[PDB]
Amino acid sequence: RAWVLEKKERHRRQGREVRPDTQYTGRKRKPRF
Amino acid sequence: KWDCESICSTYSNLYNHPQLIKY
Amino acid sequence: DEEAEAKMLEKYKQERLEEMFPDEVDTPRDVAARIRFQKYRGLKSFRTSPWDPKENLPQDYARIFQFQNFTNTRKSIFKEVEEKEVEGAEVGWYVTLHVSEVPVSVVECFRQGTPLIAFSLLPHEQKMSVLNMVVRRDPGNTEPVKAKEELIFHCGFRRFRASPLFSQHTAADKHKLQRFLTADMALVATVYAPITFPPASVLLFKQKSNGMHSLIATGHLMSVDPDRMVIKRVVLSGHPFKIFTKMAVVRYMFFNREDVLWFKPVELRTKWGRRGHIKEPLGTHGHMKCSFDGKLKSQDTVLMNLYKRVFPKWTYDPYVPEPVPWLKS
Amino acid sequence: KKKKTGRAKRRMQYNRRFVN
Amino acid sequence: HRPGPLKQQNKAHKGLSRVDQRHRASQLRKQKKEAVLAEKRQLGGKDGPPHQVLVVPLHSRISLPEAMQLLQGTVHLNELGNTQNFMLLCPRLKHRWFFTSARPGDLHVVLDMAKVADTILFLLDPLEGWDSTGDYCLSCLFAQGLPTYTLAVQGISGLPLKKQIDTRKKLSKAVEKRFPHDKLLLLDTQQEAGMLLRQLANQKQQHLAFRDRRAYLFAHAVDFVPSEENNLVGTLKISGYVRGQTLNVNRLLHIVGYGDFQMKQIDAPGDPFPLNPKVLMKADPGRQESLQAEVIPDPKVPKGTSSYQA
RNA sequence: AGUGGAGCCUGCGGCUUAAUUUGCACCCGGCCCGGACACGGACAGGAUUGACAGAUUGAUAGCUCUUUCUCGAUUCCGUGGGUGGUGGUGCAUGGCCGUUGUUGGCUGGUUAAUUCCGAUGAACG
RNA sequence: UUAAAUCCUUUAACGAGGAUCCAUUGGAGGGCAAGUCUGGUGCCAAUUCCAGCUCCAAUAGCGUAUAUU
Repeated sequence: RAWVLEKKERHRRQGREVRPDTQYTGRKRKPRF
Repeated sequence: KWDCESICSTYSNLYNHPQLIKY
Repeated sequence: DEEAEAKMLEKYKQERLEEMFPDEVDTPRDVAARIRFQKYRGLKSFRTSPWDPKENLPQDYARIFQFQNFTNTRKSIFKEVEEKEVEGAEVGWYVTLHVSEVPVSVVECFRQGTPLIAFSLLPHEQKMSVLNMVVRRDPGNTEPVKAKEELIFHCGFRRFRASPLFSQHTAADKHKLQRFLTADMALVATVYAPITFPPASVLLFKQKSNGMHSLIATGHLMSVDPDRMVIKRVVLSGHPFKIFTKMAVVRYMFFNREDVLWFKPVELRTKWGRRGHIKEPLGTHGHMKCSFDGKLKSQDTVLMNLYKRVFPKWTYDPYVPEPVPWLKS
Repeated sequence: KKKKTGRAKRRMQYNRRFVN
Repeated sequence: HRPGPLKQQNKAHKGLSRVDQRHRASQLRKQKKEAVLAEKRQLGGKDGPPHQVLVVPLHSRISLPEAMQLLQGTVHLNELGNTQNFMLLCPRLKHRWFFTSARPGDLHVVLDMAKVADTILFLLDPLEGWDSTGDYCLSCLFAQGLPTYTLAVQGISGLPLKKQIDTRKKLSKAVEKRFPHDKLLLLDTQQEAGMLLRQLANQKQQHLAFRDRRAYLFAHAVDFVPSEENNLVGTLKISGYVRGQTLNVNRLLHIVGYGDFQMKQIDAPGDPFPLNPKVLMKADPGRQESLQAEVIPDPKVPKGTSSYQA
C-alpha cells in the first residue's frame, strides 16, 4: 500500500489528475486464480 | 495486596509435566 | 420431548449471540468480579505477549505423553518402516492370528454380517496424548455445535466418542477458543486421544435422537502435542457516562470497589479503536476514572479483554453405538 | 429482479447512454 | 540534500551424440517400465493378496443382487448372515477378486469396507444420479479417503431406444459435478460384466498413505476359543490376507470398533483360494512386545464503634 | 531589591480518601416515574384506582411493610437486535420586529408636600 | 430422412409473467473501461487477513499458464 502511496505522490508531483487518497488505496480486491 | 498481574507470580510451571518421549 | 426443542432454541439463541457479540459476558451483579474471574489475566497484545506452555498443568496432563521432537520421531519411524525388513508375515499370505483377550461380542457381530478389520499399530501409537485436528463444516448440517459437547471422531481407522475444544487456525503462538463451531472456515478440534501419526482423515459426527449420526466435519489430524494451548477470552463492557478532555468516567463494567483495584493492570479499549488505561476507582459502586488517548463519543462502549488457558475434558470413550441407517429428513 | 440479457441489455444501455 | 555547482563532483571513469541420447532414454524407460510392472503384478495376482472390490449402490431403484449376479472363472460363494461377499477366480484373465457389497447409510459397514477396499464400484440409475443417502455416503467416503473407483450404470437398456443416448448425456452432467472426468460403464449383460471386470483388473490404483504405512487385514474367517465361557473373554483366531506391510506380532493389534489388543501367535494355514492350484511361523515372547498401556503406568474496640471510626 | 534557606498560606503534580469535582461539577443513603407494535399469559369467578391507623426510616409516607374497605376494563405480565419519540441537531421553506422629521392635547387608606401606592387623543410633510 | 436409423427440415397436440423457462466470466477505490462505498479481524487515526455493495468490459462465452508472432 505504501508503494501505491509513493506512486500517487509521484503522479501528483508530475501534475496530472490523481484519485483522492482514502482507506481503500492499496487493498487486495480478491484472491486470484 | 494482590491484583490480576502480580498474582501470576505465585503460579508454578514445573509440577504436572507429561512424559517426554526422546529421539 | 419439548425440552429438547427448548434446548435447541436456547442453543440457537446462544449461537446468534456469539456470532453477533463474540466473547462479551455481562458482569455478575451478585458474585464479585475478582472471584468469578479469579483465574484470568490480561494481555497487552494477544499475538506477541508471552505465555508459558508448562504453566498450571492439570491432573489430566499428568496422565498423557509428549514428544521431544515429533518431526524427527515421525522421520525415524517412517524410515524404519520403509527401510528395515522385520521378521514377520509378509504381504499377501493368508495368515491366522491368535489374539489373547477379546470379548465374545465381535464374534457375534461377525455372524451378523458386520465387517471386522484389524490393523497393526505403529510404535508409540497406543499411548494417549493431545490430538490437534483441523476440521471444516460441511453445508449439509447447520445445527449449532457447542465447544465442549460430545462428538464422534473417526480418526485414522479409529472410532471414539469424546469432547473437543474449538480453536482458531492461525499461525500465532496461542489460539483463541471458539465457543461454537462456525460454518464458514476451518477450526481446530483439540482432544484427548491415543497417538496417531499423520496423515489421517477426521470425520466428526453428531448423534441424532433417532439413532443416525449426522456428519458435521471433515479434515486432517494436524499434530500430536499438548503444548498447544487454548485461550478462553472474556470481554467486559462498560459505559462511559461522563466524558472529559482525554478522560472518561465509566460505569457498569464493575460493581464492587475492589473489583476495580484487582483489574487495574489490564489495558482497556473501545469499540471504535481508542485505547486507554484505567486510573482509579471512583467508589462503592464500581465507577472508575480512565485515561484514554482521545475524546470519546457518547455511543462508544469501553471493552476489556481477559484471557484464561483452557484444556480439553477427559471424556475418552472407545465405544461408538452402531447407528440406524441414515435417511434424509 | 432479473437483469435483461442479449439485445435487450444493449437496448437498455443505449437508452441510458445516448437517449438521455 | 542536493549539492550544487560549488561542490566538487567528479565524473567516474567507465571501463552427447544422437545415439547416446537415444540409449540413455531407452535405459530410463526400461527402468520405469520394470518398476511399474512389479507394482501392477503384486496386486490381484498369484503372488499377492486378492483384489478387494466394494460395491456400493448410490440409489434406491438399483437392484444390488442383479449386479452381484452379473459379477459372478469360478466363484467361491462365501456367505454371512445378511451380506454376500464372494471370492472370484479368473485364471483365463489370471486375477483373483474378493467382492464385498454395502448399502449407503450403514456408516460403519461402508467406512470399514471402504478403508480396506482396493477399488470401489459405484452403481447408478439412469434417471437421477444418486439419492440423498448416496450423497451422504459419498460425502463420508470422499472425506475419509477414496481408493480407485469406477462408475457403473444399471438401467440404460431398460429405457426406450429413442431417449437412451440423450439420457446418458444427461446422466454424465449429473455425474460431472462430483466425478468430473470419469467414464460411465454399463452393467446390463454378462458381456458388459466381463468388460467391467477387465477395466477393474487393469487400472491405475489410487494409493492411500495411512493404510500403506501400516499392516492391516480384513478378517475372512473368525473363530473364537473362549478360555472361560462364563468369563465371556477368550482368544480370537482371525484369518485373512496381510495387506499393508510386514505383520510383526510384537506390536499391538487394533480392531476398529473395539480398541487395541495384544496378539499372541501367527500361524499360516494353506491358502483356501489360491489363484492357480498348518505350518506356524512366529512366536509371542514379551522380551520386546509392547504393552497396552494407553495411560501412564507410573501412578480493643467498643461495641458501637464503626469500622470507619475504628 | 530579592526569591531559592525557615514558619505560615496557596497553585499545579503526587499520596491518602467514599469524595478529597473539574478543564456544586464530587461522595454516602431515601423518593418519583421508564413507550407503542407483534405474539403468549391473567382479567368481570373480577383486571386495576384511591385509603385510615400503626411501623420502617436520619425523618414521614398507601411513593414502601401489615390489616381489609372501596374504584371497576379506565387493564398489567413476559420475550424481541423490529421500529422508536415530550428526544438533540442542519438545510430549503411562509409571515413578523427593529435596522440601515414637524406642530398640537379620583371611592380608599398614605405623606411636610398636587407625597405614596391603589381604580383610571390628534394631525402636517 | 436413411442400408436401417438419429439429426435437421415439415407438421398435428401440450407448452411463458418473478414469462423462477432465473447468463456467465473477469476486472476496477496507482495509468487505457470502471469507487469520495460497508462490516468483521489484528499492529502502533494509519494499518494484515476475510466477506460484501457499486461500477466497467465482452457475452454462450470468458479467464489462466506456456510457446510464438
